[PDB]
Amino acid sequence: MEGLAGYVYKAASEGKVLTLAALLLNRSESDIRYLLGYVSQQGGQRSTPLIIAARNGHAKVVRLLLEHYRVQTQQTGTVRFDGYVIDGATALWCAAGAGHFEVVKLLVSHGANVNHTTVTNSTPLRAACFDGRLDIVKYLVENNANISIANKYDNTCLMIAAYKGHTDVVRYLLEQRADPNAKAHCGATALHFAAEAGHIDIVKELIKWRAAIVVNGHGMTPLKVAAESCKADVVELLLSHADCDRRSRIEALELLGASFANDRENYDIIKTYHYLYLAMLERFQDGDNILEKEVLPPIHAYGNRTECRNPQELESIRQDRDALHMEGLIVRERILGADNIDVSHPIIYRGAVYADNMEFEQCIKLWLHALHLRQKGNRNTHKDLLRFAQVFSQMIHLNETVKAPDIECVLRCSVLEIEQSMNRVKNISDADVHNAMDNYECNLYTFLYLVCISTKTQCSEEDQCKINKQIYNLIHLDPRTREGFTLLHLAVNSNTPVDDFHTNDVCSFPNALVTKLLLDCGAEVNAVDNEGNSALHIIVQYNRPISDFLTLHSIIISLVEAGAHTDMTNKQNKTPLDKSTTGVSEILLKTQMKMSLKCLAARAVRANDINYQDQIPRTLEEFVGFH
Amino acid sequence: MEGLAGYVYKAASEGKVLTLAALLLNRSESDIRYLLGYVSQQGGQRSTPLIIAARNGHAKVVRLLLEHYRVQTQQTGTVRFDGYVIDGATALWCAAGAGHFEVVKLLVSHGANVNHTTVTNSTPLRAACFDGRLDIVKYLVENNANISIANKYDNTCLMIAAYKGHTDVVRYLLEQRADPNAKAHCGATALHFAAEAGHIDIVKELIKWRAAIVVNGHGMTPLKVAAESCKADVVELLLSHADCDRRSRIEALELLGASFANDRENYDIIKTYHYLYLAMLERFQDGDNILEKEVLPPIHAYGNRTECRNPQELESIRQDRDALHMEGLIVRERILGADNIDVSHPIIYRGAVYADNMEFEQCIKLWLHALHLRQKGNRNTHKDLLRFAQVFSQMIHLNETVKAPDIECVLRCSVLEIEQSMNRVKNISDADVHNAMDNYECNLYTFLYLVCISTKTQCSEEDQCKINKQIYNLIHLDPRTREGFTLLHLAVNSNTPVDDFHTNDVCSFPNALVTKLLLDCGAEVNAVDNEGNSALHIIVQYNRPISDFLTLHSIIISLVEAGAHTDMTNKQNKTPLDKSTTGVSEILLKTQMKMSLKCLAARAVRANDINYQDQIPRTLEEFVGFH
Amino acid sequence: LPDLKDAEAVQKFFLEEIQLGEELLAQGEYEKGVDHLTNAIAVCGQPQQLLQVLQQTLPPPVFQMLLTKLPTI
Amino acid sequence: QKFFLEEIQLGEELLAQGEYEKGVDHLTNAIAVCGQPQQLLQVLQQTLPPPVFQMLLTKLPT
Repeated sequence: MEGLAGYVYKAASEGKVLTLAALLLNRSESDIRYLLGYVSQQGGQRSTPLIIAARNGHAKVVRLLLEHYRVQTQQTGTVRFDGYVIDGATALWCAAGAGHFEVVKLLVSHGANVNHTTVTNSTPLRAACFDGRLDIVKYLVENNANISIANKYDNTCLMIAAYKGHTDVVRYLLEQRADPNAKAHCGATALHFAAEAGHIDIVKELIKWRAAIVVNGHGMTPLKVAAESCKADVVELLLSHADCDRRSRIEALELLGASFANDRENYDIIKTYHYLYLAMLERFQDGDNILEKEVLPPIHAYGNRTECRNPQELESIRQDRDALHMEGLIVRERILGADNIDVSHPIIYRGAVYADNMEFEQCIKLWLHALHLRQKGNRNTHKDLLRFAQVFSQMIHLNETVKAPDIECVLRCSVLEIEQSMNRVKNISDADVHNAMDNYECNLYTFLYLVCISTKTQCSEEDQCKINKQIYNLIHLDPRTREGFTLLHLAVNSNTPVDDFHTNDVCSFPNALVTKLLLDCGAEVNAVDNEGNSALHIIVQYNRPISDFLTLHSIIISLVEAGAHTDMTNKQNKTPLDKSTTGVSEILLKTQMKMSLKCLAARAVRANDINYQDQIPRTLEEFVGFH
Repeated sequence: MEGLAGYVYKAASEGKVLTLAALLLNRSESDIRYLLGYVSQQGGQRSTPLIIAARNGHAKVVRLLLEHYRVQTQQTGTVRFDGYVIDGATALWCAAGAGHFEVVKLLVSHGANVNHTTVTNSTPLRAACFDGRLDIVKYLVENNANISIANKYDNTCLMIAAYKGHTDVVRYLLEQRADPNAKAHCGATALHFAAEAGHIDIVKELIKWRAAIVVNGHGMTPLKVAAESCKADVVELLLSHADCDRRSRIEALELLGASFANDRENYDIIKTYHYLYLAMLERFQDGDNILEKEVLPPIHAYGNRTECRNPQELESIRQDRDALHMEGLIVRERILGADNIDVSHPIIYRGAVYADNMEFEQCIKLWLHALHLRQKGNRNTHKDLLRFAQVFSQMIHLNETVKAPDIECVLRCSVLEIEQSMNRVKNISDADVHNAMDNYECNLYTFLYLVCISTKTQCSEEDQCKINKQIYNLIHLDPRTREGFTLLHLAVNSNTPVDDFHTNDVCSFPNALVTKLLLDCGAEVNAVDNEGNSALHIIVQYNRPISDFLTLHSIIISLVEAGAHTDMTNKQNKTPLDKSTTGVSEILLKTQMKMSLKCLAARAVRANDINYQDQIPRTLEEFVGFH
Repeated sequence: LPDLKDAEAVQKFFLEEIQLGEELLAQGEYEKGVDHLTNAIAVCGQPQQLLQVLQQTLPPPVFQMLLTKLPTI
Repeated sequence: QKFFLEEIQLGEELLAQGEYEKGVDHLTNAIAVCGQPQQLLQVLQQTLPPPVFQMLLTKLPT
């Protein structure tokens, strides 16, 4: 009875309690259990009638389901607050997530479970803290709620509450003798999450109740994270607690000025100069025994400006905007370190400004330094790689040369990150295998864009040879797409996507020179995809033939002169000539076809079935399977 | 034992009289009567327990106390009434204020004075008329009283009966030969106040006893007062008197149409056009010897339109609702005069209406004219000045430029209003000395907000000099707050209140721009409050130094450059270098603290206990007095 | 009025009348809702459990006016 | 002390609660504590109606 069950579920979900009771006239208890087990993939997700009765917020519906009738609260559910489709989501968890005080009160009062565990092992208390209702948390905790249970990331409910601005929830939950020293395996000490969105009152509350400042696993103090997040007031409060430790507050002010220098959210450059002036004055306040900033090498991306040793230098660079940006980045590198994630994000933004003022020479170096840091940290760099493809495309479009070392280095890092992406694809079983595959697709597209850029420049000799070496290494990797294509297939294709930015100016696949470098670099020319097509079979499925006549000539003559059997005869029993779909393509293939005796013989014996299992050589069996 | 009297009242407020009997059981009769003479300062009243128990109306307390020990009921107390406090009050007056026939009828039977005057000289018959209980008024006239009892403003009991709608009180009062034309201090008459409320049965009751219309302190008729507010039904009833000529009925009914155009209670545009048309129809039905309204210039604030010259003009603008609001105000201003109290209030209401519709240009024009008309009348304009600060803050928060000539006009009003408030403070002895001080404080806060608005908004060369000229005039007057802060002290102290409306979003204190603008305008930086704190003293102590350090640095740089002495100690001999909340303020002051041998000499004078008295010139005495 | 249909209106018209009654009492025009409730009660033919169940899914003034509007003895 | 006061306060309170006879008996113990019968009896007549007081008047000497 799928229709009756759908009616019952619709009545429960839409709050139609009267029609639900109408559906409850003398029904069989077996069908009632069938209604209870009607998970029935509504909305593409796991849910029972009681789960949606807690979801929508109709107390009368919940009353009719289990105050008077029988239904269990423990079912496989789905929350999807932030994509969190979590199995085992009970009625209490969803109800506390939705903030229904009456429904939660009834559910606890009749005697349902109040400490339910899900796949992410998150109690309804943590969902209530995520929503931030004082009454729900009050009623749960006084009705025997355990606060010690945390997420699969060991994310304590106090940490989740402090991540938002629920100061009442935070203060009550610490009034329930919860310790703020609950260190997650991520590294959070329940106050970093407070110092994320500038929740100043929550930070004050933790400071009052023995905050016990603890460095995370990233090596950053809460004060350092507060400075990095560009929130000044929490920097004040963290600076005014427990251990002052003058070095710590000095580097905190340095970090705060540096973060204000090159962040998109706060760009008060005068405030950057003033905070750095405070840091310098504190460095030079006591007179004797003044601690001095250590010497760092002048990294060429930030220029040869070796920090700011003396306040005279800071006064000199007071009105120097780009020098201030470089000083901010250098202070970020020195204080925040060159290992964590938070050092990467500002750098690109500064280069982004240089990307908009057409001052490409600093932008390329700065962005390349950001990429090198990302690759050293083994982070996800596909977005930055696509950014470099875009900026090279814009550089070539605006009649500007692209330096060979820059494209060589970005090709090296692209190859290395493609290696890492392949490792993630073949190593991550099911948690993020699809995300890794999409990363692989995007990286392949970006690498081909960069190869197009490399071809379309006034390249040197030996650095272009290094480019060819790197591309040959990536071809020797033999990357494959989700559609089983090779890089040759994408290079000769027109269905390969092109990024919506300035890449459309030069990324005009199929491009002649990209294919030229691809096959002259050495590649598997007969890499038939899992769909059965070849590179020639890709190019005969091309609907814009005349507009690229010279490039199409080049790719056909190149494929014919290097492998690319012109009689591939794919698994769909279609010779590449018969898929030409254009008189030009079939004419060129026929003129480029060659007299092959035991290939017309192969065509003769293909449709006319002749046994080949060990009667012909097994290499000829591979030739037949190729046919 | 005044605490016993308070507990007697507390047991009297709940009506428990045997508890009061037990307390009086073991006590001297003369001693307990002294004890129940008056309660202590409880609830803003040190009144007699018998008075306040009768005010609460618990009659059983009154019976048991009076029958047992016949204490004098004239033992007055500091009784609160109608929010305010009116001492000199007797028990039956407070009983008649709340309304309790059985309390008074026994208290008069016990023995009292039927005409005991309060501090406002309010006899018990006045309170009986205020409540409106006819039985109480029947009992006071049973024992006889006076009807010409003078109030603080010489008010008649008919006037209070005209405030409410106790027609039985009105008819019984005039049945006892009471003149309804008993003029009050402000020309008020029972016809005027009946027209203020709108009881048509009362007005016809007055003329049934031959009441005659008369002018008021503003010189207007009761018909005009009915037209001053929006109570239409009273107008036709007084037009039914037929004593007044047709010229009076034109302006009266036009003002009725004018009043209905712009008022909070009534916004009936439909009847507004009717009344103007009926006024026009009677104006133009004369034919020969036709009369017409006079000419008035189109004040730019009142749009740019005249009132009416042709019937077709207002027949055409009947659909133009916004024009009719303007047409309503123009005829109201023209006839009521510029000196009326209520000629200004609808203009503020119409400006308030345009504020909700984000038509700030028309809102400023109307409010400024309402501000100017109120200023000519020498009224207390601290409220509408705050409204200008409120509406200017909303413009800045919504990213809209403020016409700086309007800033000049409101500042010129704000400057001149301070001069009027200063004279009022030195003139008022005890009548509203606290209210004038509160007006003085709120106006000084209002002036600062407008200055902050001027800094935030764009100002041209002519605008900036005009704004600075007004600040120049005020700072030469040297306003002095209740605690003794100057204008510079007020703009630095973060404890300076900001209005709870949108002024919190724009003008926040301390403000660097306000502090800089004040100093170079010509403010005195060496100002010292009554407590002794200098301008430098207030800024150095500061709660959130890291949070808005740009404001703190700019103020300190601006203040010291003005010429404040960095050693100018307060009455507690605490330096500006001292009283530092955070070491940031110590560093910022010290890095600008230029050292002089004179101030170190001055420091050595007080530190060494040198006898500076009667041994050094007076000019250097004050220099030592700084330290 | 179906007037004792065999099986179709016993289940379909009863559901329609009861749901019209529900939205009528939800919108505040609950007298027509109570009329629909009575019609659906008569149509279904087994109003025993509903006699309690529909008793506990409405405010008490609705119960009072319903028992006045229920002369089904 | 206050126990004599409480029977007086709760005795008249119970009259407001409807227990007039019980309120009389509750307050009766307070009257036996008091040593001034001539002054106290006349005071009780004004608080509550004398027909009710006459019933309370019988409880003291009995």
